[PDB]
Amino acid sequence: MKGILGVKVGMTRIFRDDRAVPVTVILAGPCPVVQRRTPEKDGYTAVQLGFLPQNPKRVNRPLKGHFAKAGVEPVRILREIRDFNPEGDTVTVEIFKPGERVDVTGTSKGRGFAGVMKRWNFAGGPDSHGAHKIHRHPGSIGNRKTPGRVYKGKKMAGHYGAERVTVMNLEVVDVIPEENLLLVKGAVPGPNGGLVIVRETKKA
Amino acid sequence: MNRGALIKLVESRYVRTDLPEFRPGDTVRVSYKVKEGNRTRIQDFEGIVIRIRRNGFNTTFTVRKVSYGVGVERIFPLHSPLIQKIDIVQRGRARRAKLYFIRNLSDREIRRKLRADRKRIDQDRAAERAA
Amino acid sequence: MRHLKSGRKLNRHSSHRLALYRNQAKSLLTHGRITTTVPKAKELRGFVDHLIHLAKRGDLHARRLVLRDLQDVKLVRKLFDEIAPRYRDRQGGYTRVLKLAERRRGDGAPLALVELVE
Amino acid sequence: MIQPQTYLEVADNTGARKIMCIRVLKGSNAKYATVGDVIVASVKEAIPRGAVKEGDVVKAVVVRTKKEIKRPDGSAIRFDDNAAVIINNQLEPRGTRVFGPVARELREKGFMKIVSLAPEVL
Amino acid sequence: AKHPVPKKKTSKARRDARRSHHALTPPTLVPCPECKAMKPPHTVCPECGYYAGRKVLEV
RNA sequence: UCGAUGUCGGCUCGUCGCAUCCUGGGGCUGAAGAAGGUCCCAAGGGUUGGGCUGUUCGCCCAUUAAAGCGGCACGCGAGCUGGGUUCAGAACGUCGUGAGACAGUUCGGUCUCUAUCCGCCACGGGCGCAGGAGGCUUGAGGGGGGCUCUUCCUAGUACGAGAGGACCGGAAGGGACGCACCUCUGGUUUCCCAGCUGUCCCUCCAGGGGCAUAAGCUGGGUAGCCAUGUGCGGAAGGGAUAACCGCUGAAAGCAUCUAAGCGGGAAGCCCGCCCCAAGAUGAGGCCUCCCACGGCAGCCGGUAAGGACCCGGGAAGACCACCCGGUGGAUGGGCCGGGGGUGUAAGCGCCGCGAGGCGUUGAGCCGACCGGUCCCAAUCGUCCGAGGUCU
RNA sequence: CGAAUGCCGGCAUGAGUAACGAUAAAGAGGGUGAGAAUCCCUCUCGCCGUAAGCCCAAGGGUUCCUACGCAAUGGUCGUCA
RNA sequence: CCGUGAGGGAAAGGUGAAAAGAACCCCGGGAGGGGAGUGAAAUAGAGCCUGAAACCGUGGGCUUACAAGCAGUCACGGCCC
Ligand SMILES: [Mg+2]
Ligand SMILES: [Mg+2]
Ligand SMILES: [Mg+2]
Ligand SMILES: [Mg+2]
Ligand SMILES: [Mg+2]
Ligand SMILES: [Mg+2]
Ligand SMILES: [Mg+2]
Ligand SMILES: [Mg+2]
Ligand SMILES: [Mg+2]
Ligand SMILES: [Mg+2]
Ligand SMILES: [Mg+2]
Ligand SMILES: [Mg+2]
Ligand SMILES: [Mg+2]
Ligand SMILES: [Mg+2]
Ligand SMILES: [Mg+2]
Ligand SMILES: [Mg+2]
Ligand SMILES: [Mg+2]
Ligand SMILES: [Mg+2]
Ligand SMILES: [Mg+2]
Ligand SMILES: [Mg+2]
Ligand SMILES: [Mg+2]
Ligand SMILES: [Mg+2]
Ligand SMILES: [Mg+2]
Ligand SMILES: [Mg+2]
Ligand SMILES: [Mg+2]
Ligand SMILES: [Mg+2]
Ligand SMILES: [Mg+2]
Ligand SMILES: [Mg+2]
Ligand SMILES: [Mg+2]
Ligand SMILES: [Mg+2]
Ligand SMILES: [Mg+2]
Ligand SMILES: [Mg+2]
Ligand SMILES: [Mg+2]
Ligand SMILES: [Mg+2]
Ligand SMILES: [Mg+2]
Ligand SMILES: [Mg+2]
Ligand SMILES: [Mg+2]
Ligand SMILES: [Mg+2]
Ligand SMILES: [Mg+2]
Ligand SMILES: [Mg+2]
Ligand SMILES: [Mg+2]
Ligand SMILES: [Mg+2]
Ligand SMILES: [Mg+2]
Ligand SMILES: [Mg+2]
Ligand SMILES: [Mg+2]
Ligand SMILES: [Mg+2]
Ligand SMILES: [Mg+2]
Ligand SMILES: [Mg+2]
Ligand SMILES: [Mg+2]
Ligand SMILES: [Mg+2]
Ligand SMILES: [Mg+2]
Ligand SMILES: [Mg+2]
Ligand SMILES: [Mg+2]
Ligand SMILES: [Mg+2]
Ligand SMILES: [Mg+2]
Ligand SMILES: [Mg+2]
Ligand SMILES: [Mg+2]
Ligand SMILES: [Mg+2]
Ligand SMILES: [Mg+2]
Ligand SMILES: [Mg+2]
Ligand SMILES: [Mg+2]
Ligand SMILES: [Mg+2]
Ligand SMILES: [Mg+2]
Ligand SMILES: [Mg+2]
Ligand SMILES: [Mg+2]
Ligand SMILES: [Mg+2]
Ligand SMILES: [Mg+2]
Ligand SMILES: [Mg+2]
Ligand SMILES: [Mg+2]
Ligand SMILES: [Mg+2]
Ligand SMILES: [Mg+2]
Ligand SMILES: [Mg+2]
Ligand SMILES: [Mg+2]
Ligand SMILES: [Mg+2]
Ligand SMILES: [Mg+2]
Ligand SMILES: [Mg+2]
Ligand SMILES: [Mg+2]
Ligand SMILES: [Mg+2]
Ligand SMILES: [Mg+2]
Ligand SMILES: [Mg+2]
Ligand SMILES: [Mg+2]
Ligand SMILES: [Mg+2]
Ligand SMILES: [Mg+2]
Ligand SMILES: [Mg+2]
Ligand SMILES: [Mg+2]
Ligand SMILES: [Mg+2]
Ligand SMILES: [Mg+2]
Ligand SMILES: [Mg+2]
Ligand SMILES: [Mg+2]
Ligand SMILES: [Mg+2]
Ligand SMILES: [Mg+2]
Ligand SMILES: [Mg+2]
Ligand SMILES: [Mg+2]
Ligand SMILES: [Mg+2]
Ligand SMILES: [Mg+2]
Ligand SMILES: [Mg+2]
Ligand SMILES: [Mg+2]
Ligand SMILES: [Mg+2]
Ligand SMILES: [Mg+2]
Ligand SMILES: [Mg+2]
Ligand SMILES: [Mg+2]
Ligand SMILES: [Mg+2]
Ligand SMILES: [Mg+2]
Ligand SMILES: [Mg+2]
Ligand SMILES: [Mg+2]
Ligand SMILES: [Mg+2]
Ligand SMILES: [Mg+2]
Ligand SMILES: [Mg+2]
Ligand SMILES: [Mg+2]
Ligand SMILES: [Mg+2]
Ligand SMILES: [Mg+2]
Ligand SMILES: [Mg+2]
Ligand SMILES: [Mg+2]
Ligand SMILES: [Mg+2]
Ligand SMILES: [Mg+2]
Ligand SMILES: [Mg+2]
Ligand SMILES: [Mg+2]
Ligand SMILES: [Mg+2]
Ligand SMILES: [Mg+2]
Ligand SMILES: [Mg+2]
Ligand SMILES: [Mg+2]
Ligand SMILES: [Mg+2]
Ligand SMILES: [Mg+2]
Ligand SMILES: [Mg+2]
Ligand SMILES: [Mg+2]
Ligand SMILES: [Mg+2]
Ligand SMILES: [Mg+2]
Ligand SMILES: [Mg+2]
Ligand SMILES: [Mg+2]
Ligand SMILES: [Mg+2]
Ligand SMILES: [Mg+2]
Ligand SMILES: [Mg+2]
Ligand SMILES: [Mg+2]
Ligand SMILES: [Mg+2]
Ligand SMILES: [Mg+2]
Ligand SMILES: [Mg+2]
Ligand SMILES: [Mg+2]
Ligand SMILES: [Mg+2]
Ligand SMILES: [Mg+2]
Ligand SMILES: [Mg+2]
Ligand SMILES: [Mg+2]
Ligand SMILES: [Mg+2]
Ligand SMILES: [Mg+2]
Ligand SMILES: [Mg+2]
Ligand SMILES: [Mg+2]
Ligand SMILES: [Mg+2]
Ligand SMILES: [Mg+2]
Ligand SMILES: [Mg+2]
Ligand SMILES: [Mg+2]
Ligand SMILES: [Mg+2]
Ligand SMILES: [Mg+2]
Ligand SMILES: [Mg+2]
Ligand SMILES: [Mg+2]
Ligand SMILES: [Mg+2]
Ligand SMILES: [Mg+2]
Ligand SMILES: [Mg+2]
Ligand SMILES: [Mg+2]
Ligand SMILES: [Mg+2]
Ligand SMILES: [Mg+2]
Ligand SMILES: [Mg+2]
Ligand SMILES: [Mg+2]
Ligand SMILES: [Mg+2]
Ligand SMILES: [Mg+2]
Ligand SMILES: [Mg+2]
Ligand SMILES: [Mg+2]
Ligand SMILES: [Mg+2]
Ligand SMILES: [Mg+2]
Ligand SMILES: [Mg+2]
Ligand SMILES: [Mg+2]
Ligand SMILES: [Mg+2]
Ligand SMILES: [Mg+2]
Ligand SMILES: [Mg+2]
Ligand SMILES: [Mg+2]
Ligand SMILES: [Mg+2]
Ligand SMILES: [Mg+2]
Ligand SMILES: [Mg+2]
Ligand SMILES: [Mg+2]
Ligand SMILES: [Mg+2]
Ligand SMILES: [Mg+2]
Ligand SMILES: [Mg+2]
Ligand SMILES: [Mg+2]
Ligand SMILES: [Mg+2]
Ligand SMILES: [Mg+2]
Ligand SMILES: [Mg+2]
Ligand SMILES: [Zn+2]
Repeated sequence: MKGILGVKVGMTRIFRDDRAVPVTVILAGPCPVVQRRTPEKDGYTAVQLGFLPQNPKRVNRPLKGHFAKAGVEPVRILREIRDFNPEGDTVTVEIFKPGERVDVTGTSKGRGFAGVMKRWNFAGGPDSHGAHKIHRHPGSIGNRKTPGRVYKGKKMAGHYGAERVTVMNLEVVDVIPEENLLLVKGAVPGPNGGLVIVRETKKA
Repeated sequence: MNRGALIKLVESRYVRTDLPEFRPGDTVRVSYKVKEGNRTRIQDFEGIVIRIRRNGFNTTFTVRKVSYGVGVERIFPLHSPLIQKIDIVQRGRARRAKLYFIRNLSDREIRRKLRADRKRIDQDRAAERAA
Repeated sequence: MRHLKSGRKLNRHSSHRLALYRNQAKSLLTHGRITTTVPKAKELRGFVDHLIHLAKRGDLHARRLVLRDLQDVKLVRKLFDEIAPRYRDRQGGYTRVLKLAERRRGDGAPLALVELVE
Repeated sequence: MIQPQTYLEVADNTGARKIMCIRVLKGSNAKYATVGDVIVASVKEAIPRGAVKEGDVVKAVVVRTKKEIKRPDGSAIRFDDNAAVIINNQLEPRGTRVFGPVARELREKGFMKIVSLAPEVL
Repeated sequence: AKHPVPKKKTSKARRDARRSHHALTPPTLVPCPECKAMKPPHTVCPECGYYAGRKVLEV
């Protein structure tokens, strides 16, 4: 279940066989294994990867310490790749060949406290024929006296975006080892320069 | 890091430097590759470039022609591998970036608004005289 | 949703804000130091510094630009003659914004001062 | 992007001139019909003594939209008119000719003859 | 709208409880290195017009 | 319930029932095949757009896998509407000597900014999880999602006189819905550029500013936020089952799917997939860090590891919270190069009586986008914060 | 007296909540003063101009001027009225 | 004060025997208070006899952050007097 931590640079498109392929580029490598989870010691299999070197002045003792036991230089970010055990001390996009498939994770853009026509695609009310201050309102949230209550999981206006989103089965279009760049066809969540995980796909 | 460069680096392998320079108001002929049955032919298409949207690699220019009684516009990725070539055929002197108004003008009225661009013409003829 | 937008609104429409920055430029390029609000200042740095920096080029054209926002000529003449010169070797930053500890009584507005740089 | 109410110019020698789309024949609830797709529409303005006539309910494929249509090569295409060619339930054009260009997508989707009778394919 | 209005008076406890967040967080003060008079960080000392070690104001 | 429980239809938003309209799995069939009919299992998902009418309903047009019926005060007016109806006006038909009446028809007719409590959508503060901290995690348990059509191959084969035309298996392309993204297509883009009219002004010309909207009009318009645009998803697979189909098999020498026992078998139940989540007080686990401080399971005081306040800010955001940075520094603002937009500035010179045109010139101006540079400001600091109870 | 949507008065809740009366608009400097976004002066910006400017008449009745004041009225503040 | 008018129609008492009604000093612009002083008494200080209740606040003792409820009653237990 290979995977790699990385940041989102941006997305353009390229040409491949007289065809335009939208791509999003990711600065995946290079991630050093700073710890290996185990079933006996921790009770489960994974690999804690590091990504983005960090200025030691901003790194504190317990962190500095943990980076020691792994003989690992400091770093900015720490995420795990469950059920994954690389044979070596360092992970790189080389683990991905072109034409493969991956599931991508990113902290989606944040739309703030967004409305109901925006978070839940409602249709609100008409813009005429007598609409009285409801042009973007939801409607009715319940029945009457039975049940005489509102449902849980109900759809209402609220914070929307800036939440973890995992996109799946994307296409490895190309990998640029020279720079640790993974090209994946499709849309990847989150803003540019945001963090993303690139885990092997679970689809078939 | 720099996000721009990397992006520019991925594009760097698909950028063209053989296509000629041109402007809205110019008349252009774009030898374009086309697939059909079952081979591939090069279909020319000649019209006033009414719109060069720019973004380095993502620059795309809009060419407009009037084909048999119907007005057709079409979009071309300036760095597409389909374009065999591009021949200039006239330097029009549009006094504007986008020519959205010649969609409603007559073939005549369009001629008054885009009388030739003498300058970018001799300038052309200025070259072309290699050794 | 305000993703990647620079330049506040200061509760003022398209022009009252333009007149504000200007009317703060005039009243700054005149006295060296005024005492406004922390925000009004912050957004007045960039507006001015562009003005002076054109004063540094001093060419005919610039004067006519800067003079749109400032109108007054004597002031502008004070800009290209006196101020602008003491800034030629300086690369940007012609203004300094500092905040005052004591807070306005009427509305507790946070005070800060904007001054021309040495 | 053709939907009900959308008048369409006609590019053949049926006698009809303009038709109001009333249904896209492309699924249970498709929203719009584009180049190469088939629709059912009314005859809202034809010529005298022609094959069709103001009122008939007919089938016809859309050949030319005013909304550009994208392509796998990045390119696009947009015509100044929305046009269709009246056809029969076997996709054959009930006309003997066609007028103006047509979109190279039509061939893809089984309308060989029209593509042949069209003066310029794009 | 139909003029919403409370069905019951709010108990003392129920209001005084809702006010467990009305505590004023006292102002952040620090000493001025040249007059030692307390004042907020990041402001031009109102007691001696000093800031960044240099003079800036009359007081 | 008349010191008021507002009553039809629609819009919006759902959710449940299953006597199932569709998709799925079966038995019988006057089931050859394809396509139908009739009962049984199944409520996961779906169940279009229109014309008439206030209408529910019904009829009709075009479609479809199908265009299901019903409950939630004939769901839903402190959520909207207000066509019907059901105050006062007016009129028609009818009844009444009349005043007036009928619900029969007809045109018109005030629908009330502020949510205390439960409830719901999101977000914090406090505390607690026996030492105190900084990070990374298990996932009990919840939520989300679950749809379907078409065409080619099998094959014009099995079947059938013929028209028509399969099961099983294998590919390809769509529709509606959903999550996210902004390369392309397409919108906005409040002062990024330019053009233009009338008026007042600076400075007479020239060049400019104000106002004409809360941009004066117009033509263009980066970033950002967007969809019509783009990528992706429904699954595969494993397990247990429903209606049905059996293996072996007594009772009951035959027979029987069951009484002992073992199989096959649904879009449905369980897991798998996406998201949340240890307040999971059953408060879990792992890595690193700190320590065994003074005075008298408690108190007071000073530190450690750490954090908080303060500040510069951010596609994070109502405040708060979260994320980055604070001179050991590229966080914001300015300056510089690039991108980008507008599309050839002012000034001078030449042609023209003149409005103008030409060259200097893709020139000048120039917000947000990708980077560099300590010029400007995040100066200087303060306050909390362990001594780890008992068997 | 414990109730009459009772009568007079006092004090609570909703609550530090809506709102603070036209979206024509504000910015800096100097002075004053115990105290200033709110008063005076100065410059810049905006706003009415068949008026939001100038007269007369009804009506109001000392609100006009000046000096000294800010508890109360001013929907904030007030050294202003 | 309400109403054009006939007409309607309030609320509002108390220091002390005697002002002997708080000079003077102190913080403050003032209001207000802190000592001094008067008085038998000053939470009789003029916003004054007595000063209840709602209502508001400060300090203290017990108690509360896995609980559920007409809030109370019975039993027990822990802490405080
Ligand atoms: Mg990237
Ligand atoms: Mg992440
Ligand atoms: Mg946001
Ligand atoms: Mg959404
Ligand atoms: Mg929407
Ligand atoms: Mg709608
Ligand atoms: Mg409507
Ligand atoms: Mg709408
Ligand atoms: Mg209304
Ligand atoms: Mg409205
Ligand atoms: Mg609603
Ligand atoms: Mg209701
Ligand atoms: Mg109930
Ligand atoms: Mg959030
Ligand atoms: Mg490639
Ligand atoms: Mg980029
Ligand atoms: Mg590089
Ligand atoms: Mg032409
Ligand atoms: Mg080629
Ligand atoms: Mg907005
Ligand atoms: Mg920014
Ligand atoms: Mg901003
Ligand atoms: Mg601005
Ligand atoms: Mg701001
Ligand atoms: Mg304005
Ligand atoms: Mg304006
Ligand atoms: Mg700038
Ligand atoms: Mg402050
Ligand atoms: Mg035609
Ligand atoms: Mg007819
Ligand atoms: Mg051809
Ligand atoms: Mg209402
Ligand atoms: Mg209303
Ligand atoms: Mg109530
Ligand atoms: Mg109480
Ligand atoms: Mg209390
Ligand atoms: Mg409360
Ligand atoms: Mg002093
Ligand atoms: Mg009742
Ligand atoms: Mg009743
Ligand atoms: Mg009621
Ligand atoms: Mg009642
Ligand atoms: Mg049944
Ligand atoms: Mg079925
Ligand atoms: Mg079936
Ligand atoms: Mg039969
Ligand atoms: Mg048969
Ligand atoms: Mg059959
Ligand atoms: Mg059957
Ligand atoms: Mg169902
Ligand atoms: Mg259903
Ligand atoms: Mg219908
Ligand atoms: Mg209609
Ligand atoms: Mg009916
Ligand atoms: Mg009938
Ligand atoms: Mg059919
Ligand atoms: Mg069927
Ligand atoms: Mg009923
Ligand atoms: Mg009924
Ligand atoms: Mg009802
Ligand atoms: Mg209702
Ligand atoms: Mg209503
Ligand atoms: Mg209703
Ligand atoms: Mg009505
Ligand atoms: Mg009616
Ligand atoms: Mg009726
Ligand atoms: Mg009625
Ligand atoms: Mg009547
Ligand atoms: Mg009559
Ligand atoms: Mg009659
Ligand atoms: Mg009658
Ligand atoms: Mg009678
Ligand atoms: Mg009668
Ligand atoms: Mg009657
Ligand atoms: Mg009647
Ligand atoms: Mg009317
Ligand atoms: Mg009526
Ligand atoms: Mg209304
Ligand atoms: Mg009311
Ligand atoms: Mg509430
Ligand atoms: Mg309740
Ligand atoms: Mg919490
Ligand atoms: Mg907390
Ligand atoms: Mg952290
Ligand atoms: Mg565990
Ligand atoms: Mg639970
Ligand atoms: Mg679970
Ligand atoms: Mg065959
Ligand atoms: Mg045979
Ligand atoms: Mg199949
Ligand atoms: Mg599909
Ligand atoms: Mg972009
Ligand atoms: Mg775009
Ligand atoms: Mg675009
Ligand atoms: Mg400007
Ligand atoms: Mg003058
Ligand atoms: Mg003049
Ligand atoms: Mg002029
Ligand atoms: Mg003016
Ligand atoms: Mg004006
Ligand atoms: Mg307005
Ligand atoms: Mg303007
Ligand atoms: Mg446009
Ligand atoms: Mg843009
Ligand atoms: Mg769409
Ligand atoms: Mg799909
Ligand atoms: Mg048998
Ligand atoms: Mg047997
Ligand atoms: Mg058995
Ligand atoms: Mg089995
Ligand atoms: Mg079994
Ligand atoms: Mg079997
Ligand atoms: Mg099984
Ligand atoms: Mg399926
Ligand atoms: Mg998580
Ligand atoms: Mg925990
Ligand atoms: Mg439990
Ligand atoms: Mg723990
Ligand atoms: Mg902020
Ligand atoms: Mg920090
Ligand atoms: Mg520091
Ligand atoms: Mg920086
Ligand atoms: Mg910078
Ligand atoms: Mg720049
Ligand atoms: Mg550039
Ligand atoms: Mg450019
Ligand atoms: Mg020129
Ligand atoms: Mg020039
Ligand atoms: Mg001359
Ligand atoms: Mg010439
Ligand atoms: Mg530039
Ligand atoms: Mg450096
Ligand atoms: Mg520095
Ligand atoms: Mg100790
Ligand atoms: Mg009684
Ligand atoms: Mg009442
Ligand atoms: Mg009452
Ligand atoms: Mg009541
Ligand atoms: Mg009373
Ligand atoms: Mg508040
Ligand atoms: Mg509230
Ligand atoms: Mg509120
Ligand atoms: Mg408010
Ligand atoms: Mg205006
Ligand atoms: Mg304002
Ligand atoms: Mg001032
Ligand atoms: Mg002053
Ligand atoms: Mg003031
Ligand atoms: Mg004051
Ligand atoms: Mg004001
Ligand atoms: Mg006039
Ligand atoms: Mg008089
Ligand atoms: Mg009066
Ligand atoms: Mg007077
Ligand atoms: Mg006063
Ligand atoms: Mg006062
Ligand atoms: Mg006052
Ligand atoms: Mg007052
Ligand atoms: Mg006042
Ligand atoms: Mg008032
Ligand atoms: Mg005074
Ligand atoms: Mg005075
Ligand atoms: Mg009266
Ligand atoms: Mg009177
Ligand atoms: Mg009376
Ligand atoms: Mg009296
Ligand atoms: Mg007495
Ligand atoms: Mg005194
Ligand atoms: Mg004093
Ligand atoms: Mg004093
Ligand atoms: Mg006194
Ligand atoms: Mg006293
Ligand atoms: Mg005494
Ligand atoms: Mg005695
Ligand atoms: Mg006594
Ligand atoms: Mg007493
Ligand atoms: Mg007493
Ligand atoms: Mg007495
Ligand atoms: Mg008393
Ligand atoms: Mg008292
Ligand atoms: Mg207490
Ligand atoms: Mg429990
Ligand atoms: Mg407890
Ligand atoms: Mg007991
Ligand atoms: Zn100081």
